[PDB]
Amino acid sequence: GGGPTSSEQIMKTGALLLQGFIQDRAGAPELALDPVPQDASTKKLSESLKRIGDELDSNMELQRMIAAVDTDSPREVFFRVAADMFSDGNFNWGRVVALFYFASKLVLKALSTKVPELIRTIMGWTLDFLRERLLGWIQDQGGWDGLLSYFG
Amino acid sequence: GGGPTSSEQIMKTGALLLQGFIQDRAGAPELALDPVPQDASTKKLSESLKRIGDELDSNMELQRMIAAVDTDSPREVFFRVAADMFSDGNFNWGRVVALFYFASKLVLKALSTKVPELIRTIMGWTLDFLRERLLGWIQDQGGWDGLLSYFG
Amino acid sequence: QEDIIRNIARHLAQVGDSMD
Amino acid sequence: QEDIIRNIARHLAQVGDSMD
Repeated sequence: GGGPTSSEQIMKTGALLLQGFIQDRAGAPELALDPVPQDASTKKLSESLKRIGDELDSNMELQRMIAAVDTDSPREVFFRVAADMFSDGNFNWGRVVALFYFASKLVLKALSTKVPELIRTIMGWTLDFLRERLLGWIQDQGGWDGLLSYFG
Repeated sequence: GGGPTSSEQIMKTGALLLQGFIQDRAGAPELALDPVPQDASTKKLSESLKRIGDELDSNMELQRMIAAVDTDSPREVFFRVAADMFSDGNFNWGRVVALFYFASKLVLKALSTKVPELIRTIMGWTLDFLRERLLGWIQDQGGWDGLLSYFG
Repeated sequence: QEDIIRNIARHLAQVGDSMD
Repeated sequence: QEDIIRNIARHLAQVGDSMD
C-alpha cells in the first residue's frame, strides 16, 4: 500500500477524478449517473475541476474550435491533441486539467453522433413493425390524416 | 432567336440570374465582383431573389443545418440535395429559388475550406524564404523578441 | 451525413412549397 | 482538419499554462 506518490495511487485517484469530472459534465431520470466514491480530499479536487470546467465552457472561441474538429475518429483526435499539448516537454497542473477537460468534450462529441444513430436503429425496428403489422389498418383510416381526425 | 420559352433563352437567363444572385451573396477592393449585365426584367428578378436570400439567411435553424453538412465532396452534396428536393415529382418556383439559394451557400462553404488552404500555401512560401534567407539575421536579433524591442 | 443532407433538402423543398 | 486539431491543442496548452 503506497502513499500519494505511488503509481498505484496515482492511477486509482486519477481514474476517480476523471470519471467524476466527465460524469458531472454529462449532466430525464433514465440518464442519471451514479456518483463516484470520494474521500474528502478527492472531493475538494473534483469541486475545483468542476469550477474550471465551467469557466472553460464560457470561452466561446474554444467551444467553436472544439466543435469544428471532425471526430469521425475520436481516438486519433484524442492522441494528437494530447501529444501536441505536451510536445514542448513542459508540464504543469493546468495542462493536466485542460487535458481532462478535452476528454470530457470528446464524450459529448461522440454522443452527438451516437444518439442520432441510436434513434435511427430504433426507428428501423419500429417502422419495420409498422409496415408489416399496422399499415393495412392505417390504410383503412386513410393514412395519418386519420390520426388528425382522432386527435380532433 | 427564340423568345422566353426557348431553352436557349432559359439557359441564358438562368445563368445570368444565378450568377448575379451568388455574387451578391458573396459580398476589401481586391474582392470586388463585376456586375452581371441585366435588362430591366432580369434586374427585377434579381431583386426578388436577393430579398428571398436575405429572409432565408435569417432562419437560424436552416443555417445550422446547412453548416452541419460535410462538404468534403460538395458536388456529391449538391446533386443529392437537388435530387431529393424534386423527388416527389412536383415543381414550383419556390423550389427553383431555394435551389439557387443552396448553390450560393455551397460557394461560401467551399470558400470556408479553400481560404485556410490558400493561407497555408502562401505561408509555406513565406516561411520557406524566411528560414533560408532571414533566419540568420533574425537570430542575431535574438529571435522575435527583437521585434518586440523594435516596436517598443 | 446522408441523413443531414436529406434533412436540408426536405427543408428546402418545404421552404419552396411554402413560398406559394 | 490536421490544422484544426493543432489549434485546439495549443489553445489548451495555453489555457493550462495561464492557469499558473
